[PDB]
Amino acid sequence: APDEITTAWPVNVGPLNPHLYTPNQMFAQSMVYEPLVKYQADGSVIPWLAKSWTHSEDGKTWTFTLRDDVKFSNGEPFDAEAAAENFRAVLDNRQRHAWLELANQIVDVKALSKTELQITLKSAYYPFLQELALPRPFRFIAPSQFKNHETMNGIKAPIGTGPWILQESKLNQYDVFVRNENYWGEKPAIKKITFNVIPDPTTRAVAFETGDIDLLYGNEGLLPLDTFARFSQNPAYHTQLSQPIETVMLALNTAKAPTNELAVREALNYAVNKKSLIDNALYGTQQVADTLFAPSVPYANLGLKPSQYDPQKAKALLEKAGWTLPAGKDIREKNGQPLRIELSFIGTDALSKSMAEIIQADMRQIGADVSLIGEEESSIYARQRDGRFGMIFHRTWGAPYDPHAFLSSMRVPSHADFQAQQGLADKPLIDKEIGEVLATHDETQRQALYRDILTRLHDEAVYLPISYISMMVVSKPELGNIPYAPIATEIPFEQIKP
Ligand SMILES: O=C(O)CN(CCN(CC(=O)O)CC(=O)O)CC(=O)O
Ligand SMILES: [Cl-]
Ligand SMILES: [Fe+3]
Repeated sequence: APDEITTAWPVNVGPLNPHLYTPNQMFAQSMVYEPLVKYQADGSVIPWLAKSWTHSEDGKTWTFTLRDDVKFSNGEPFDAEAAAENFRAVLDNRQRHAWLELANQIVDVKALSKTELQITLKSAYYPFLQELALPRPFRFIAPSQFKNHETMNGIKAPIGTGPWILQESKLNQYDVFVRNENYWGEKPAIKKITFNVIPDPTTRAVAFETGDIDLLYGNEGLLPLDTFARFSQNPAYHTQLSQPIETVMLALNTAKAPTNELAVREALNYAVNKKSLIDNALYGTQQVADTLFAPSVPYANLGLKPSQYDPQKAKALLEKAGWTLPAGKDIREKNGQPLRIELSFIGTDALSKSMAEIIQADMRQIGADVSLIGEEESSIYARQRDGRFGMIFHRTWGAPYDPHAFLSSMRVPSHADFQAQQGLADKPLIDKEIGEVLATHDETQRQALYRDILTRLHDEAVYLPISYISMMVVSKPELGNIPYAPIATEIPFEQIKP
């Protein structure tokens, strides 16, 4: 069937509540639900469900002119009232959206007519339109499908305006989507997509090799990277590797001994041979990262000085800080306390485990004892929220989150970045500057504030950047060139054109 594809995903798409998070998969929310404005690779948005808009001089009041031709997939109209009712449902769960400053900025949303939607903002939020374009939460379900006039307590049928409709979901087996035959926009060439739930990366590779699936699309965890490299040479297969999309790093706990010491954090940043880690654990498929954000990220081309692999410098930094080797021992001590750091990761994640083992060995060569704490996902997210880690694997979010929304989230105490940064004397100033950079009209001041925030975070060695990772594709050649979406978390299935 040449206009039907089978793919895989590690989990089900979820119930496709447009306004909630796990277990909803963003790529699947973005398939069914649409924004007012669509994010583009150059960082702009274009008109989408909103054909046009205007703002007050002070930048706090916006009016969107909506399309008049859009139906939800169930036949009900998309109008300003449906849109307004969606904003109300989202903002009734305001606490859950703390990470997204647009959710704390929206003062009012009301339909002025069937086609005029007015949004009022606490201040002049410069990322306003980029945050409306995100997969969640500012997308539109048919208000008939609200439960008890809310979404925060669940939805009925996942009815969107989007080019795909969820046909059916079977927990731990599959999800099936079909083309919306009544879409306001252009119909995708593909009519049906089946997602096989395949949690294990090796099992996903095997499913592709047996012909059970047609397409794999994901980040560096999509399949074993040695297998990907082999598939890239196999003339029966098609593979792709994007330009990098986001950073994988360690977050170092500035509020916990011994990562509370700047000198320890700087040493750890000289300890890791990232090129060898990538060649060894990532089969040479990813790029070395020297900074929290790649220099290509908006506002992040700052000429920050990288900490290159330099075990001699790492040892000298630890020696100068009073961390010295006892007579014939490999682990440094200070005040009789050994230099012992815990590295927390998802213990079933083979790639995390491999990287953690390379980081443990490199750090032992400079006299740091890294204990590996491999735990189930829930325990690792628990550690992240409450700062119960020495070092923890972490990652940035890609476009269009990086850097504004990733920085924004550093102020939220239930997030890894706040907890990692909590020991910094400058943390109150950093959080103040993050607030200011998001609200400032003054473009010169916005750049200076981003420079200050990212320079402090760099100089304080809060992170150990490892890699700028890429999206990867494995496909049956008959599917053709597989496009990438501007938004890192989306998959542009409607652009696939065998
Ligand atoms: O996942 C969440 O609950 C909220 N996100 C906010 C940032 N998310 C966007 C989202 O989930 O909507 C980026 C991401 O999940 O990639 C926190 C996180 O992933 O660390
Ligand atoms: Cl992998
Ligand atoms: Fe998230």
